[PDB]
Amino acid sequence: GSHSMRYFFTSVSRPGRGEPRFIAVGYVDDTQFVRFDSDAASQRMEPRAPWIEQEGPEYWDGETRKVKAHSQTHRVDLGTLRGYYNQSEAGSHTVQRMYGCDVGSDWRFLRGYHQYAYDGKDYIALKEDLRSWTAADMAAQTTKHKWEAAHVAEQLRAYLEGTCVEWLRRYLENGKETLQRTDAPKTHMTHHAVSDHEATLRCWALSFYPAEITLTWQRDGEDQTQDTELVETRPAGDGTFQKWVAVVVPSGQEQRYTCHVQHEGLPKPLTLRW
Amino acid sequence: MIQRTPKIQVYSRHPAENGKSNFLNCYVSGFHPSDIEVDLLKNGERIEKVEHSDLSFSKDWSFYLLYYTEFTPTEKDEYACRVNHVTLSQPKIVKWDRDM
Amino acid sequence: CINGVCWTV
Repeated sequence: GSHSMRYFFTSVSRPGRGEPRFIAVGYVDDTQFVRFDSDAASQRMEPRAPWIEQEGPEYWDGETRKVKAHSQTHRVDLGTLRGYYNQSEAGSHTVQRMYGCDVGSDWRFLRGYHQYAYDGKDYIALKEDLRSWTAADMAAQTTKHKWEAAHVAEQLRAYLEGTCVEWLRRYLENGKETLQRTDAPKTHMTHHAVSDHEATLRCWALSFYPAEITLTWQRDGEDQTQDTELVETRPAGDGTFQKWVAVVVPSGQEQRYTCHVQHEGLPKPLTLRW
Repeated sequence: MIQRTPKIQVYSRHPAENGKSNFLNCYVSGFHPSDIEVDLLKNGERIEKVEHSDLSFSKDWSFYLLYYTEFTPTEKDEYACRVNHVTLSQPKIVKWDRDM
Repeated sequence: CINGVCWTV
């Protein structure tokens, strides 16, 4: 199956004293593997998965140097953006940046991403070709001109098609015991009566990895979306994921309804019945 | 300033069984800005030893966090999550329902 | 492995 490496960066300004709160996290697929938190004592990029602890002190020195540089870029950006948008020094503002690479089942480059938001709104993003920019407004268009003149897209494309995919492959190999293992959903159904004529069936998927999954209901073999509720996939906290989908049915007609589960860890989709 | 209110789910890490050590989770997602207050409650009272994940965000820029604490379920104890955010005029309480 | 430059807006 496909894989990805992504880095997420958030800076939140602190009006009145000092630099922004900066938090960086890195993921391989749905697995967090590194973090940096400016409020933490170490001031180092820190490991969050056992397989990254294989990397030597040179790796940690490098990631720490680079992530501190990212924090300084965001500090400057918060000031620049306050100027572009004619905002006061009174309020807290947020910058978010995400970038990374997707590879296919053959671990070859599929797509790269580099996008930026100010106060939760799209600001500027690299297009799919990795050669030009989508700027949402005139402030971002000023950034686009600056980044065009400085050949930023070229630098990012080299990183995304090169370093990003090379280190993703390295991590996939080093962390193979977990990163290349799929955990199929563990499924069951629960039943509740709300009244003498209405029941709820809830189809559960637990303990799965990666997070991507599809859960659907059928009635007499036909897709059923009405009277259903599908919750957001949620982290268990042990590295796996959970999800459920429910349907409301006439009491006594439970037999008509079937839940269908698709996941990379299941060779064939699975069916459950009450 | 965009403001997005948090979605909330409260649940256990592992299948809940009385007398068996576990973790109680409160997952908050879909929110902006990032400042948020999350407490886990036992019988209405704030639990002191609560940890949380590193702040991250979805494709649409909204933030998510997992708050969690070690607990051993019993028949009688009631658990809940209490969340406040700039988008909420009063704190929102979501009860843990193990029979879901 | 993170990018070695971070570009200001």
